[PDB]
Amino acid sequence: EHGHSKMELPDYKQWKIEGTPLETVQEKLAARGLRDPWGRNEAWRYSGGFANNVSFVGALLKGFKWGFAAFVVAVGAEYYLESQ
Amino acid sequence: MLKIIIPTTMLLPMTWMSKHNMIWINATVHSLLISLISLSLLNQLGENSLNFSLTFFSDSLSAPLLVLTTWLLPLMLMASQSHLSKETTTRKKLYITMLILLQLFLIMTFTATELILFYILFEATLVPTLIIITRWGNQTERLNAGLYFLFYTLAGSLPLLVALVYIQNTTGSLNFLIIHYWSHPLSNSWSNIFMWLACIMAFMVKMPLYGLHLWLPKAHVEAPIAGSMVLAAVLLKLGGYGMMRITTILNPLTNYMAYPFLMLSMWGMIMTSSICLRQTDLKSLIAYSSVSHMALVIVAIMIQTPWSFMGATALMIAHGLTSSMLFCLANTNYERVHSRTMILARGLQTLLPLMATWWLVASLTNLALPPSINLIGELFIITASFSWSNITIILMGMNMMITALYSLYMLITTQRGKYTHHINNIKPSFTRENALMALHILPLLLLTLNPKMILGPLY
Amino acid sequence: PDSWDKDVYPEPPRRTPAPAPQTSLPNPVTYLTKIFDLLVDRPVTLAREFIEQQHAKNRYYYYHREFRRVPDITECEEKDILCMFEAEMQWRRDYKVDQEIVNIIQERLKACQQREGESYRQNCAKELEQFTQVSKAFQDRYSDLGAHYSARKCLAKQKQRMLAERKAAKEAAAA
Amino acid sequence: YRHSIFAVTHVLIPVWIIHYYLKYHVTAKPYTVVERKPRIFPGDTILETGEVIPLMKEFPDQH
Amino acid sequence: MNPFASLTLTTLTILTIPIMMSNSNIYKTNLYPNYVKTTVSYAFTLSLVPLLMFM
Amino acid sequence: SDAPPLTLEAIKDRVLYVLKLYDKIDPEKLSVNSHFMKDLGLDSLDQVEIIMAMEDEFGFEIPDIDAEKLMCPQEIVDYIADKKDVYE
Amino acid sequence: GGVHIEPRYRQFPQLTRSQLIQAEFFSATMWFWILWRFWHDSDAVLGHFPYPDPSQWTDEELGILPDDED
Amino acid sequence: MTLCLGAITTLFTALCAITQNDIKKIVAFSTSSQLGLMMVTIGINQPHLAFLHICMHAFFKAMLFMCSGSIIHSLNDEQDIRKMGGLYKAMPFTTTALIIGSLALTGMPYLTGFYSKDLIIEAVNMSYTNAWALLMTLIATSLTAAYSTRIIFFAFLGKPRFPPLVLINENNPLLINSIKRLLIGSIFAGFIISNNIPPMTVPNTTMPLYMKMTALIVT
Amino acid sequence: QQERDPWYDWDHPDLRLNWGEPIHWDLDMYIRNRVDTSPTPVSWNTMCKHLFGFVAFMLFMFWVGEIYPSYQPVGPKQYPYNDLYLERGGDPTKEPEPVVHYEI
Amino acid sequence: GAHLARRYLGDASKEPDPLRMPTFPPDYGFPERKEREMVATQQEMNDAQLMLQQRDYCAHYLIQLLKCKRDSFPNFLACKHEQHDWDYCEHLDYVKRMKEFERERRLLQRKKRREQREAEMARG
Amino acid sequence: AFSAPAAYLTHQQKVLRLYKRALRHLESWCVHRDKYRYFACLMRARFDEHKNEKDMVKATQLLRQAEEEFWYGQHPQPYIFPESPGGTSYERYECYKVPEWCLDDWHPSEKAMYPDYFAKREQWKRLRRESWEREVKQLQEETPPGGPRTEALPPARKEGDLPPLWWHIVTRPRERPM
Amino acid sequence: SFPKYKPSRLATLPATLDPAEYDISPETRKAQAERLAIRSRLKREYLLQYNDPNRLGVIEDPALIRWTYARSANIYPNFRPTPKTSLLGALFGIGPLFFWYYVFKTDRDKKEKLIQEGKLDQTFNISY
Ligand SMILES: CCCCCCCCCCCCCCCCC[C@@H](O)O[C@H](CO[C@H](O)CCCCCCCCCCCCCCC)COP(=O)(O)OCC[N+](C)(C)C
Ligand SMILES: CCCCCCCC/C=C/CCCCCCCC(=O)OC[C@H](COP(=O)(O)OCCN)OC(=O)CCCCCCC/C=C/CCCCCCCC
Ligand SMILES: CCCCCCCCCCCC(=O)SCCNC(=O)CCNC(=O)[C@H](O)C(C)(C)COP(=O)(O)O
Repeated sequence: EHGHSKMELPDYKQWKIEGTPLETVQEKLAARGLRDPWGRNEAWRYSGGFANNVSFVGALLKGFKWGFAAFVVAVGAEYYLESQ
Repeated sequence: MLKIIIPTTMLLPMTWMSKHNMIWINATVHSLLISLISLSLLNQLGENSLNFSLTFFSDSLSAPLLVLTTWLLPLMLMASQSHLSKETTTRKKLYITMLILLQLFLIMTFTATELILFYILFEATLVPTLIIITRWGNQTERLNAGLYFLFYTLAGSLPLLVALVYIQNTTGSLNFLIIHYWSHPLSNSWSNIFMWLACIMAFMVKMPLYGLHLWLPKAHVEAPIAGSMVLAAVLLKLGGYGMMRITTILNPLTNYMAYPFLMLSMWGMIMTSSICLRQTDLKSLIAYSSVSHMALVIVAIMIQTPWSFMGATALMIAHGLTSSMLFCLANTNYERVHSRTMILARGLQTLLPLMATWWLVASLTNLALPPSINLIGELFIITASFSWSNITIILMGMNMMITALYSLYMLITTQRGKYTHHINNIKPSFTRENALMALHILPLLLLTLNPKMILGPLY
Repeated sequence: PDSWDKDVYPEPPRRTPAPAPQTSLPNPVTYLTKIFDLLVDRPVTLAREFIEQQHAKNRYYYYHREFRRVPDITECEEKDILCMFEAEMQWRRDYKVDQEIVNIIQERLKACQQREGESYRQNCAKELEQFTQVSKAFQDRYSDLGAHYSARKCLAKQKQRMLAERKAAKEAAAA
Repeated sequence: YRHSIFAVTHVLIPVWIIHYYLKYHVTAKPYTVVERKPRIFPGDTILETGEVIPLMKEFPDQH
Repeated sequence: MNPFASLTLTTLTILTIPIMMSNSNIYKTNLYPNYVKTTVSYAFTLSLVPLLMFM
Repeated sequence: SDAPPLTLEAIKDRVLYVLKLYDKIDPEKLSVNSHFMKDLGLDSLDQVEIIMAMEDEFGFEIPDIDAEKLMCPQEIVDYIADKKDVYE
Repeated sequence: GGVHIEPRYRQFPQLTRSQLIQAEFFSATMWFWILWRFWHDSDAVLGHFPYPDPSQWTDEELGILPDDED
Repeated sequence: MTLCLGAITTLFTALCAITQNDIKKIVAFSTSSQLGLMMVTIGINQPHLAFLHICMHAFFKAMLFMCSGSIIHSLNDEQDIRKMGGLYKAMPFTTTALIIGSLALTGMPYLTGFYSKDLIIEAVNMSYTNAWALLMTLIATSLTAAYSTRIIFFAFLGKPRFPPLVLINENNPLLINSIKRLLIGSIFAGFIISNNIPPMTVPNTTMPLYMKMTALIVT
Repeated sequence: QQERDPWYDWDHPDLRLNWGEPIHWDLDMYIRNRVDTSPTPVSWNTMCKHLFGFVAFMLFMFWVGEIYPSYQPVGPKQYPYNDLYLERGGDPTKEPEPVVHYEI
Repeated sequence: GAHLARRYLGDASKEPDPLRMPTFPPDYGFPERKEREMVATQQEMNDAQLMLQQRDYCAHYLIQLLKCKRDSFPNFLACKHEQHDWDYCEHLDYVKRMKEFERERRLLQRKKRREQREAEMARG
Repeated sequence: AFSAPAAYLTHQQKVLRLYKRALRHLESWCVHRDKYRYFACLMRARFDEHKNEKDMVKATQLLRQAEEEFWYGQHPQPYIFPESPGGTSYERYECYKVPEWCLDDWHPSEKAMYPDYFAKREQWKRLRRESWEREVKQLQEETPPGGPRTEALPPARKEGDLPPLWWHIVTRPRERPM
Repeated sequence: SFPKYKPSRLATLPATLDPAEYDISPETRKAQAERLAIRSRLKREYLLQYNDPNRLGVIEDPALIRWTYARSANIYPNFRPTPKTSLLGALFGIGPLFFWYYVFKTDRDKKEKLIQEGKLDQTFNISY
């Protein structure tokens, strides 16, 4: 059992520089009179699920909210139990 | 002791009256049976010795050597069975006769209650080895190698006979028991110095000492596989046995006298281990490794402490077995490649996996991996040298490291990497060769369970 | 156990404390050791009993060899080989016995060091002094003989030491 | 079923040999197995003798 | 008798059994790694007992 | 690994994909056998940039000697198939 | 022993809900453990015993005479 | 000599680590720096605490290599961090495991690393030692934090940089179970072991407030 | 042999040699498993001096730190029974000098 | 730490060397000079066989801590009070050591002031 | 690797190789894609400035001077593809590459399995025996007198002919045999 | 300008930084052509001996034979006693021996003196 599903490639017109830092690269390059011939080749790195990034502090705080909620529930239960 | 000697003598008429295609089968079976018979001698006492008669005695220094000498013959026959295939029956019978005579001479040499009998047999072992080297040898330099091997030995040993007859004229007996009980100090005199030199140099040349080690690479490279086996396994240990036997008379002169030899061996082990790193030949590399090990044995004997003697005995046995195995492996490679150079045939682990496993085990046991008896002797000698002087360890340390290096180097050049594209005549390893390696290696790992059986009389 | 003598290898009474459960929680150690007993110790014990009754059905004994005392090297003529042989054998046997004595003392020392644990430096001074004394004695007799040691060499060493001691005593008295 | 036989032929059988070999051969010889002489604390009692270690010097207890 | 020694030697001993069986038929099948993994896990859970006794 | 057994169709599809995202070439004019020097008017530097894109796309880098004499997508596909031992 | 997941070729790979929920649960449990230990045992980081000031101790307790007795 | 050797080793290895591109090389240099810290602990006559460090480091560094090997296998045997970009969402379980491992290595309060490494820092600071060795240990802690965040940033945060054919997969019970066992270990082992073992050394129960927080502020 | 071209089709790809070509006298010292002469981005002298400088600096500063250690504003640790005399070495039949520790 | 800067950069004789402390007689400050107290004796504290470096004046709290650690085993968090007590006893020992250091420092200061005053009066 | 080498490298080959090395090392320096694209285009533009230069001495002055600059900023730890001569998996699978002639040494009990494979192998052996005998003559007649000048082999020119010296190029083990 | 790279023995000059390559001449081109011609002739001979079906043996390499023979058997017949050879041989074969003899002799003399005066503390030394 291997991956034989006949995968088909997407359409090459989908990849556009717009909305990516390569657009800024194009602006900076045309400010000097130059143009990148491979701009659309690397657009897929900014198109799909890779478009939304996370910060370092957000990366460290992966499960802070759920843990905090569990913590407050547990401390409330302990405070209501020991006070008896 | 005749229960071992007479069957060895009967091996000759049995071989010469054998059917033309049954010599190897008959010889191997009866050699193994004689080896089994030799096992009885191992049960030694903490008392004096096993004095069978006026002519022969046994000792726990002599018993392991006798057992190894008996065990070596079936292995030599199995190794020689291959390259003697296109040979006439008469010459194969002559080869087997020479091997049997060598075993008989060694057996009588190791018991030898008297020193002149010991010398006679010690030099009688020389003729069969010379004939084997110079007759069934491949290259044209076998004649020069035989000349070197003969003349180094005789130049070393001719003063020994004069020293022995002089010692008997003065003392009155050459018997080992009488000599040990009646030993008297030797005054520090010029005549006594030369007597010490004459008594020691004959056994020093056969170890061999670093200064006098030239004959050995020639003899090992040019001899057939059986010749290389018998030279590396037993013939080198004759010098150590002779030194351990003759050193008793030498004291207290040995302390002053020992320094030139101690320095030569401690530097020559480093020199030869370093030579092993840059070698283009398997046989020469194994020969130089043997030289390094026997230099360490020389150091152990010269220090002359109980731990030194036990370490020397254990190291001699372990080196004999390991070097015989290494030469057998190199010969198995040579019989396929016909070049006998490491860099030509490469990546043999991919083609011959079990033979690569045998190579790994042999290189590990040459590397002195614990708890093998190789490292037992290594460590006993190192501790004795440290007690002798706390600086020796540094040299010893270097030696160990260098040893490991070239061992794994020999394991990496020939077994690992990419196989040479052109060689296509590498056939699967035969059952005979695998049995040879197994019979070489199993006794070592059995002996490491009972080290006291090879630790000598000072245990 | 009766297999070995208690006086040769002394042991303290081995006082052990009592279990004092301060809580009602069932500890796992007791239940674990009980199930270990039930699953391991009983079958081993019954196998041992079967082997012991099998051994008792056949019984034989072996006797420790005893040796007479023979004149030593000091009661031997300068060239009389028979008495020198007997004395050398006796001296070698005595050397083996002394080696075993030192082994026994070292075993005592190691056992003390392990048994008293953290206070081994104080509670094993007796064994340390015992080993120091026996080591001093053993070293004097055989330390420098080396390989090819013999009774004559040991006697010569003892004579050299005792002339040194006699000279030292005479000089101290005549100081 | 797979874990039933394995826990017998790989755990139960090996411990039978070792426990038999330890309890009956190794401990037959002296000083082969040496324990720690476990700690004795004040207030404890010893099963073999039955005596009790006296308590301590009643230090002033505060905070 | 004082299962500390028996258990602490049994762990190391049972750690060696797959090396013994390396010449058996199981070594030529695809179940050998799982065999070794199960042996290691059982050795760990068996060595947990002397740790509890020490604690 | 768990790597699907890529075929000639997949190789050629990915080659033409990379070439069509090359904006210096209008996609509707290129073809499988279309030359690089003459049929598309591309510089040699443009060809070596194409080699860059191929190496970054297939995860392996082509030696310079072989790379500098590759002028068609078809022969590039053939070379890469020979390197990867592609059956169909 | 897994499920069949095909390659994607330049889009975000398929994500199983099981791995996401397991990772989120483990991160949340780790953070909850940190916060629980912080509430229950806070002195392990902040300390429980104050550090004394050597200059605040008066000369009487330290054994000091006014520079003339000794 | 042991203290100085440990200090120089941990400094040099962390300094080499903070600038490597191979993830395996970075983590191996982290291991070497931890060994240097262990010999620093030995040199100040605290062997039991060094043993505790060995036991905790085993857990979290082994799990760190599990995460690294998972990444390498998922990126078709790619080890350079220059060819790995966004993996925080593309592969979440390895992400959280590597985050927890990096936090434990750095020494987060109440984490497995904290029980050992915090006591290491306190004992080195509260001892009659070399000033240079203490300074080098503190700089080594700084560089440990440095290469930890370097690994996280260059493997987990940026835009993807791997070849277009995406073969990223984790849905395999073996990898997940093996990683999560060491995750539970690297979360709770320090706490349970420290509170279960008997006490074996005199504590630094009193300490200046700024000198108690030196490890955290350096990290 | 390491800096030989790794893309040429040698007859011995691992050793990077051709069949009939002459062999260097020190080939076995240059076998890609041993010393190599491939140029580095930094010059040999710079690495030596830089490496030597770093090692020397470390040795000197460790010596200085030995000369100038670090400690705490505290006195030596005090032990109850004659500085633990009986259980550090023993010798009870000597009755050493008693020590009384200062109460403050 | 601040004493290191004061010593290695300032006056060497101004502050003590921790190796040779104390350098003055104990009762030099006041003649009361109470002696320190023991709760644990030789025999029981040997029976506990704690460790040689743990054999300090805080031994009793440590012995009770081990008593709790042995008795309430599965509840490894049962006795926390004795852990606090032993921490407090070590805290008191360290505070007393700090006070001893400060005391010897101020005796050194006053002594140095004394010979400098004596030098001033002698030169006058 | 497949093509035969040339007696030398021309100026344009050298400039192309320098461009390749510099662009790879700049990609190694510029981890992120946008930064790499911007700097690579800046480098390409700088490179194209001297494109129409005709002076050969000036041409020699160009690139060689650049090579010194490249050597100064060559990123001592560049990115290398895993299977490249510097990669971390350069020769991982060379230990699995077993020669074909080894199959000639198999025991008949082993050859009982896989009979169709060995039949096809026998057909291959027959084809090789005929084709080599043809190829010897073909190469003898086509080779220039005095020995070959370039190690490139000619193709087959007849109908039944096969490429000369083809057996050990066609029968490579595999890239990943196991 | 940029800092210059200085070659050494163990770090040779880079291929692209050799001043010799940029100095191109027809003689140099002819030399490279004949070098590649020799290389291609050797390659052709090896492949002719390699591809043949009939051959079932190791191909003998005269270069390897020459290398081994020169390394092993051609040394002494080409030896000439020279001041360089004499001094290097004497040093490397005598100096270490006397150095180690001096070191060990001094160590053993010190130990023997210490044991004569007896201030050596050889307690528990029973194995030698
Ligand atoms: C070539 C590879 C190695 C081969 C084997 C080499 C090992 C054999 C070398 C022999 C070792 C030394 C031989 C004699 C040593 C005696 C001790 C001497 O060296 O020390 C001084 C001796 O002084 C001088 O050495 C005098 C001798 C000088 C003449 C010897 C030649 C020196 C170099 C020759 C080396 C050539 C050896 C090989 C010959 C073929 C002590 O002064 P002294 O107290 O008065 O004599 C004490 C001895 N008494 C008591 C018997 C009188
Ligand atoms: C390389 C080996 C080491 C060589 C070291 C020295 C080499 C230089 C010597 C060359 C040969 C010299 C021949 C003459 C030596 C004379 C020695 C001698 O006569 O002593 C005999 C001595 C006492 O003589 P008496 O007159 O009977 O006593 C009465 C008064 N006390 O008696 C004996 O011990 C006899 C023993 C024979 C001495 C051996 C002579 C040969 C040299 C010793 C061997 C060393 C060389 C070995 C060669 C090594 C080649 C492998
Ligand atoms: C990060 C590391 C730093 C590296 C530093 C690199 C330095 C870069 C600057 C070098 C400056 C130059 O251009 S080097 C100047 C070398 N001389 C010439 O370029 C003259 C003629 N040019 C050619 O012939 C070419 O091939 C060409 C026409 C371009 C295409 O050819 P195709 O039509 O056959 O593709």
